[PDB]
Amino acid sequence: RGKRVVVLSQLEDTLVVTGPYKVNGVPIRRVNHRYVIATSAPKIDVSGVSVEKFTKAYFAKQKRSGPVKKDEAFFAENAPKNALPAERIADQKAVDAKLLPAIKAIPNMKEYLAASFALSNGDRPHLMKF
Amino acid sequence: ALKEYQVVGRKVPTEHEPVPKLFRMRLFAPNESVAKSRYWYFLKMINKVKKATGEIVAINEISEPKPLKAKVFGIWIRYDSRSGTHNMYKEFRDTTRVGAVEAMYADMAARHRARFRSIRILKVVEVEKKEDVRNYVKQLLNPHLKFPLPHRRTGKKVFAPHRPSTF
Amino acid sequence: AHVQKKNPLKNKAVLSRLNPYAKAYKANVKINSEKTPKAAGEKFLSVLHEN
Amino acid sequence: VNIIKKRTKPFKRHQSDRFKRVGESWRKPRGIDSCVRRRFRGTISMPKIGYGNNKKTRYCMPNGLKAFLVRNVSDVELLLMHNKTYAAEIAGNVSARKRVEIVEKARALGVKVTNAG
Amino acid sequence: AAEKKSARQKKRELIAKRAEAYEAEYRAAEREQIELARKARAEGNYFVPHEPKLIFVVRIRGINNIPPKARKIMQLLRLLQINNGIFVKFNKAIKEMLQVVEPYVTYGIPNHKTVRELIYKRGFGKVNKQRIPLSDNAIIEAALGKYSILSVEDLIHEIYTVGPNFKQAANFLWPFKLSSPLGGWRERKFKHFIEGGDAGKRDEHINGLVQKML
Amino acid sequence: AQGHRLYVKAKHLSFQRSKHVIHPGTSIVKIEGCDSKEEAQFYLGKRVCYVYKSSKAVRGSKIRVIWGTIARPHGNSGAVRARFVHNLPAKTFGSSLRVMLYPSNI
Amino acid sequence: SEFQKVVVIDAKGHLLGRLASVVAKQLLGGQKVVVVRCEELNISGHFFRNKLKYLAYLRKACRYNPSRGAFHFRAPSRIFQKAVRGMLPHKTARGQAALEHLQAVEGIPPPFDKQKRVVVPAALRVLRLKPGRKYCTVGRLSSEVGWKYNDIVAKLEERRKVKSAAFYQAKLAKQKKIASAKEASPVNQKLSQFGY
RNA sequence: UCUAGUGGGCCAUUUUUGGUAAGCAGAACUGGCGAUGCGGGAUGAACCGAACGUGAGGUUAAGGUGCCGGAAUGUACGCUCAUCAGACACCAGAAAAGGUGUUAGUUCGAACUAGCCCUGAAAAUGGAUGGCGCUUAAGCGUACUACCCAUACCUCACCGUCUGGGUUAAGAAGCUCAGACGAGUAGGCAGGCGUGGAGGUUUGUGACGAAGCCUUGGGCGUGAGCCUGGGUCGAACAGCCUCUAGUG
RNA sequence: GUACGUGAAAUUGCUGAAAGGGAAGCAUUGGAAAUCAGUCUUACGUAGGUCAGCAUCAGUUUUCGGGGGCGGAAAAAGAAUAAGGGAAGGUGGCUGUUUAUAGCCCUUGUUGUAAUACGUCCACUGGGGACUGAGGACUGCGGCUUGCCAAGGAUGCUGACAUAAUGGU
Repeated sequence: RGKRVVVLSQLEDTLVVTGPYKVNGVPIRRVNHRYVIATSAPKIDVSGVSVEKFTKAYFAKQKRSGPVKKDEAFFAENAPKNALPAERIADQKAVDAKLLPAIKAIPNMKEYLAASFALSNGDRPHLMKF
Repeated sequence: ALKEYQVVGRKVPTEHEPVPKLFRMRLFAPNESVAKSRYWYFLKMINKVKKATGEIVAINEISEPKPLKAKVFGIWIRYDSRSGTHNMYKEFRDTTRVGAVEAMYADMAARHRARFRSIRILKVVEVEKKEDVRNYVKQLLNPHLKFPLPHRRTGKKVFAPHRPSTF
Repeated sequence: AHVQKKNPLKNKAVLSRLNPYAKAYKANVKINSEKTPKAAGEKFLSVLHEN
Repeated sequence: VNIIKKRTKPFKRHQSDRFKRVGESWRKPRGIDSCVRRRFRGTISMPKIGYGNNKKTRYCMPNGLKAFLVRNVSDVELLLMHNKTYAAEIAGNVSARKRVEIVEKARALGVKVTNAG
Repeated sequence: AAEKKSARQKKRELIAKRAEAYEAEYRAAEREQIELARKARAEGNYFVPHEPKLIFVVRIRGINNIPPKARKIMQLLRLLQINNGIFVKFNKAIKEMLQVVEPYVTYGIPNHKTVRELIYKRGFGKVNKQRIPLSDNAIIEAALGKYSILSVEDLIHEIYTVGPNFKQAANFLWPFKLSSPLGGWRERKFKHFIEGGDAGKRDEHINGLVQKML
Repeated sequence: AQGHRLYVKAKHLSFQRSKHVIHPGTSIVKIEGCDSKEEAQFYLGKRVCYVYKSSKAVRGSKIRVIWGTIARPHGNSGAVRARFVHNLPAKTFGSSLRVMLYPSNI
Repeated sequence: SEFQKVVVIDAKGHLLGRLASVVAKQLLGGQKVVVVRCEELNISGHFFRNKLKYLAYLRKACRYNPSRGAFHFRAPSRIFQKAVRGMLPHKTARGQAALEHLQAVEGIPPPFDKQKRVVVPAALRVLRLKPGRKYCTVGRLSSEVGWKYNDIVAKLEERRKVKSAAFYQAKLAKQKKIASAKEASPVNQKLSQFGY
């Protein structure tokens, strides 16, 4: 929450989105369109990045179909160190390579994506535009 | 929000009156229904016509020909009070006959506690000559008119941080 | 039969069911459109602007 | 269809809280000046037929079954074809020997027992 | 199989063409009144428009403290409940009925939109003394088909134009059960419409009120 | 420490009520900076919550939350009507609520 | 518009009832309110009329144990709290909690003379009375009905005002320097397209 | 056709009689209260609005939106300053006549004429526009918007009642579909719950604990009630169909 | 244990818990604390507990926005531009006068099939929020192109927790 991210593609219901992992450390995730405030910031070129492989099956979790779960070893499992496929890491690095040059070219946007949105005293979101 | 209506009507023809006379009235009313009611009210007191034995032959809504021009209106009225023995002439300066009547109704209710039912408008005339003009209306007609802005109390904005300038 | 009442004004399928004419009805048609022949008699205007 | 209760609190008799001779069991107020009978605002409500529950979910336990009282094994076998409609409820006067026998009878039938433990 | 669909396909178009004819009649009548008024203005004479034959009455008062005569008349009008609406064929007999119950009801001249949306959104038929909604043309045909009223549009035409079978059409229509007006009434509801209230005759102003209740 | 607060501060004023009869099912909420019903239209459908603190640890948490949604504006001064999954306790009159920015449409 | 944790209100130039109505509503809203300079409050109407009103209030007392009857507080801050109390549901637990959230004081005591003091334009006399209308001051009304600390409140007030004036000159000297250094930075005119 | 209760009424609108007058006595017409909750008039049997099955949403009535109190310290134009102002119908009370008070009018400066204010106006526990308070109002007169909310209206779910339509493939005493409707004292009728005893019945329960009793356990029913876990206890008791009564 | 079967209530003492500023009791709604059942775990990719989020719809409703038809004095105005008339609350000029070194008022023509406002209508359309999901194979009335469909009442895609989490006392 509060992170600034770059929309890659619009999935069936949500948006496949990632703030460049080398900028703010937000990996490629689906985010429901009702939980985002779209900004009026200058657009980032996402035409050169492949978005066909980001599907519901790609982001799908492993099927469980049983009530047994939870363990300290279970939490020691998953994690970025384990679980996280090398292909997922490669895809994150590839989209980073295709996205960074645009935010490097347009000024102040790299660090804008690094920052975190927050409300301050006297701020009224209905009057404010993003 | 009153409106000026030209109401023309006549009683229905009979064997005694094959060709009845058409009578027209200019009267101010919020809508056409009240305008027809007041027309029958005035025609009933004068000239032996019910609503039943008469009919409204024409209804028209009159707008101000010059609504952007300041004018002086002299209004003669019949005022009915607790004593009810009164005629008045008042003058109101504004851009339309409808507004002058509205300002008359507010002023008459404020100063004499007279209601819409109690007041009947004898005639509304535009006074064109300055000499023909009420002292207050004349001294508004002063060519060199100038005066300071009167007090006007200037979202919720409670708990102001600074004392107001009010000047 | 008819377990739920559907408003034809809001349900275009129910409106299609009841009225097989809403398909071709053509609400907006330009009628007055050739000279706009202003029709007000001089005697009418004088009585209107009388008193 | 899940079970919905129009009302969950009991209809307690008026003034049963103040007098011990007056019990909680609901009695209709016949008094000429009774505030509760006249339905003054703030007084206790009275039982009405509008409070009745859905005919499909009436007499149903939260699990959807109806607790059918059971006193012997033959009473259990009456629920042979209605093990998804009724649940066996062993009576309080049944001894421990038949209580065990009814429990194994009901578990064989697949009939749930409300007071098995 | 296809014999039924073909025969009803024919029947449905008969409904369509009559609906087209009715709409053309509405447009022609509206144009004729406009042109006749324009001719009167141009020539300086006065054209008295046709007085309304159709009246819509809404019961604005509740069911308490009513004299027996007014209570009888409103029962004859089928205005049993507050905010109940009925279509009335206006004549001398009806005029003096509405005169008596004027403190308790309001009425005026309905327009085409008012009649159309009343019958579409609040349209219920009296089928075997039961309030059956008008969700199919079979319901209207099964009751008013002896008078060649086969469709909702036929019923609307009969009501709006006061046809020869207006009594049967009006009695077929259940008394409209209107909601409370969105936006409210005037400040005082039980004065006459002339003196700032909302009771009594209000002429064309019944249409805005009905659209508040629809 | 001013890098947070993705919500808007609001206060629970009272239940929805007549002069003498209260309706605890729906509440009256004053959102700060919301001064008219036109402004309340933006906050319609937002997710409002009451956050309070308890001694007992439910799932290892000292903080427990009652959620709700802004339903409609109330009056002319920007107050809104709010419906909660659990009716807010009457002791919260004057307490604070968090109005998130989601479900967002801006 | 926005609620602060504690709001300090300067009661100078304010009307008793209008300010009490605003304060009572804020207290019920869960906001902590401090009202200073209650002796500078105003009551619309000339002094003798308001003097008669308070003297009529003074008469209210039990025939048995006047020590049970209404207690008539002669201090301007206690007159203000009386108005707020009558505008609150103080017999109710909610109303009591609101009352302890109000601190009304004469003058500006040291916990509050170093804090910002807001005003309520809905209750300011200059905005709320027609010019030429007579009004009275609560402090004078208090002093001639029994309040006996009008002089000491005044004398302490000029000392506070003298110290406040010294503080202002020191702050204004700082603001003069920061303002002069403001336009020296070229960025001040660079960010002119942003409205700052 | 048979029968119950009733045969003390009361209030209001309007008309009206007796009366010095009366919260007085007497009638006429209607509406009410009695027998009736709810919204409102602070409070009240008849005033205003609206008449009531259990609920959800929406919208209104009367009345209100400074704070208590849900809702504009809204809009427009004036009037009023009151040395104990005024503030909403019923209603909880004041008149003639004046007042260098003031604001507007009428007719020949003079008189009148009106609206508000003051005077006339005057009691006994301390206290009442409901209170706080309110003065370009939060007072009064008029106009116009927005808003608040009743058990009323609208849509919907459910309960019951009544009514109508089906059902020889469905304890037909059953199943199914639809619509309208729902206040109630005195009183009438109907279907149910509970108690003691009798006939039949259930391969009925019981000293491995019947009946009874206690219970911050659970469950069912709109309800009368019913079942159950645990504790105590020690000899009998129950379901169903009918019979009966010293039956709540 | 004879003050003797069972041993109720009133009422009483002890213990634990809780509450309390001139009564108490009650009703409604939720909090807190204690207490507790159901459900689940399975059964056969399939279906399945509790609670949420979103999408696509249906019913009901509220709140904003755009486009168009039509009506009136076929708005009144006004702007721009040609005649004539009058003047001031008299401008330049010289208290008095008639557009000049400011202008205004009235009438007519024109631009014009002017625009807007208001009224009314669209079986024209774009949003946002709220409540509800009754029914349970098939039939019916319709639209589309036989399949499809928003058309005789909610399904789809998921996640968290499987918990005192929901729910009850």
